[PDB]
Amino acid sequence: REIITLQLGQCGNQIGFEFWKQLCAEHGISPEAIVEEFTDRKDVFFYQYIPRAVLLRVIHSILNSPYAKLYGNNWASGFSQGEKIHEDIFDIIDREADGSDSLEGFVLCHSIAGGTGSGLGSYLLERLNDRYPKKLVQTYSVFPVQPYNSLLTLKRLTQNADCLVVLDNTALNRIATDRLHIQSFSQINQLVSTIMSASTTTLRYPGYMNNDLIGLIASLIPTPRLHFLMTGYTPLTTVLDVMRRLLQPKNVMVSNHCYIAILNIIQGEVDPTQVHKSLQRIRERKLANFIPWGPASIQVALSRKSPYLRVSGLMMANHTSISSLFERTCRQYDKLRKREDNFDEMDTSREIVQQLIDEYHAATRPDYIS
Amino acid sequence: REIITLQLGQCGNQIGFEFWKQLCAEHGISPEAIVEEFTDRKDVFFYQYIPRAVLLRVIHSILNSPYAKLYGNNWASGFSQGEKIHEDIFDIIDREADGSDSLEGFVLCHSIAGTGSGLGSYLLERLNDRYPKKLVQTYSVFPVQPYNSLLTLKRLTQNADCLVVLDNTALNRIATDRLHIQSFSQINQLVSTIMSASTTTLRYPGYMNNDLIGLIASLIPTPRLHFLMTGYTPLTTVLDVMRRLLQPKNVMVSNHCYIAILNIIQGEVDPTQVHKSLQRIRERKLANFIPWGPASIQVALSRKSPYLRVSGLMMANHTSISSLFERTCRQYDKLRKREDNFDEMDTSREIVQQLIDEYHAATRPDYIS
Ligand SMILES: Nc1nc2c(ncn2[C@@H]2O[C@H](COP(=O)(O)OP(=O)(O)O)[C@@H](O)[C@H]2O)c(=O)[nH]1
Ligand SMILES: Nc1nc2c(ncn2[C@@H]2O[C@H](COP(=O)(O)OP(=O)(O)O)[C@@H](O)[C@H]2O)c(=O)[nH]1
Repeated sequence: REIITLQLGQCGNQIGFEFWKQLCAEHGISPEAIVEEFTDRKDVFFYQYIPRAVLLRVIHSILNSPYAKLYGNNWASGFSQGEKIHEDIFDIIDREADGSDSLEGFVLCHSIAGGTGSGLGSYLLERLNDRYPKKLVQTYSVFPVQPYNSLLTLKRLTQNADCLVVLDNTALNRIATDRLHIQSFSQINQLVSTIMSASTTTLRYPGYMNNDLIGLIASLIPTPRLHFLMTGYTPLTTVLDVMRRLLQPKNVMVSNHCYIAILNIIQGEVDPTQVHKSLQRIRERKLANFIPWGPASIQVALSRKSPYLRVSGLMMANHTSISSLFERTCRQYDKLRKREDNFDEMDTSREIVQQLIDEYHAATRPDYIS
Repeated sequence: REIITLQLGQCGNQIGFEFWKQLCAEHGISPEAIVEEFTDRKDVFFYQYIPRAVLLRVIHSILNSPYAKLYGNNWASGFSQGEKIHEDIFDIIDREADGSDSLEGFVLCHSIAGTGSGLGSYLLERLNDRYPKKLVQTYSVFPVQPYNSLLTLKRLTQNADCLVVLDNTALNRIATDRLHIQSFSQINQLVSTIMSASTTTLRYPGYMNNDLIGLIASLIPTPRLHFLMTGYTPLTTVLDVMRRLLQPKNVMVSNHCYIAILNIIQGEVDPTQVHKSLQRIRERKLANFIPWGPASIQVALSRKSPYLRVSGLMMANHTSISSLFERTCRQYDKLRKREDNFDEMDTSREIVQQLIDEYHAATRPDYIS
């Protein structure tokens, strides 16, 4: 099962580039797309090496980079341009689709901060559900007239994208000043590319459990509505050190409340005899709170680092606190609704997200059923 | 068994002149008709070396080309003048026939869109009179134009024992999509790639398909459904090539099902994963065939010329070729309501309707009777 990526706007093409650098570094792949001398299945992302990239100004500098051999501002205008090149761009997708053995998903790297890609992102997801109804789509959207373009794409992402990994630049810059002391764009993305790289540690390296993209998502997302995730990455030393440093709100990449499911990926060679002990100490101290209705647990799996390149770890969670972020956005909309052909699509968009904000607040009650 | 080819009209000359150039280089033959020193069977098309061609103001363009030592617009004008030189051009074909050991076919290259239309209609009629046992394959090219086009189809549906369609419209797309031309001097380069790779099994002898009648009788089941379309992917295993040939993006054509498929693999691919891919194509069901008769897919390998990497060509007998006719049939009636007997056009009109009905009847589970 092969995976293919799409990068839109200025943001998606930037972080996706460094995502291609860091991933190409994990394997023994020279910048010139040639294997050097110097186990790891490199066929899911690379096709004989050629990466399955689809890039939609900065592209000129991208080819000017040493990795050349590796291949308006409104929302409606971003949606219009996507319609003007409907068939022209789509041929690239189809020829890459069936030319591949068995497509599994569609990784989408894009921003919703008022860019032409933000609309461009809204269009592709509509058609991706039109043509291929049996193909999962994952999107690593990133959060910041900015209220407008933000709340609109949320209307499409809640019914087309079967998964989503949110990344807000606000909580990122807090990490930038504190533990890197920058006071730039190419500076914060250094850590962002790290999150995505380790996010697919269980895919590029074979393991027992979770050997496919449906193996990770099916456990966390309980319903096609509550389909929002957050990430964590602690190394910036035993197992009880990792999981305890992950649950802190100082590390989460997000600006009652409880968890639904957690996933912790350990990449080190740590002694696996103590992984159950760390699970006991986290329970007894009661450092995290779960749902009361159904039995919700925390899962951990192991894998191995790139031998070419120390204990790392990733935390993936579905927290109902993500509802607060939306409330920050939609509140700005009502304020911009009273201050400034039909303006009816903006109505149903505001309408459908307010159903989602109702769906989260209802999950925290012991009687969420019915 | 030798195959004497014919070239009519500006189209037939240009494709044939560039067909020979593709063949002369694929063998160790200098344009001076002299073998270069630098196994491949070359007697079918060449006579010990001279090509067996009978051409018919572009001729001067060939006589000035470095290959000089190798040899109106009405359909009625083509059929009329062809009758005035009945004895002239048949003197050449006859003297070229008996000089050959045992004649096998007449590969005729002409475009149905000026004089090549009316003259070719005359030849395909006259050949069946004198030569009743000679196959007549034609590499016809699809584009008053609706008139001259369909009139040739009257003859091409009862005389030509085979026909390979190559429409300029679908070619122009591939010229624009993957070549970005915007020219005749470029699209013919693709045509010459299709014509040369079509007879790769005759010039390179293998297990089977050592004669033209071996490639014909396999695909064409009945004397009427004798229209074939082509597919050429290289513009890597056998599964990579087989999957690309069945995509509608590669076919040179602008319910529906196949009748017979022949795959030509000109690579050095080991002959062990040939059955595995065919096994896989059946599983994923990338193509469907006729329900009435047993239809199977055939694959053939060959060897690339060392004097000149995996390629692939597919000979297809698809029912969707009936669509190209309807476009001609449609525009005819429009010109029939817009303006010594004018009966030949109506008689030709009837027989084309019999053909299209036969195609749409071929996709029925009761095509028999
Ligand atoms: N997280 C992150 N966001 C970025 C980066 N570069 C640009 N952005 C976001 O992209 C937005 C600008 O979009 P822009 O490039 O003008 O859209 P385009 O011109 O249509 O591609 C800003 O609001 C930024 O928040 C980056 O390196 N990291
Ligand atoms: N594919 C292809 N078709 C051609 C080329 N040259 C001419 N044709 C076709 O031939 C037709 C014109 O035929 P024409 O030369 O007038 O015939 P003539 O009256 O006997 O000279 C046009 O409709 C074209 O479609 C060529 O180089 N390639």
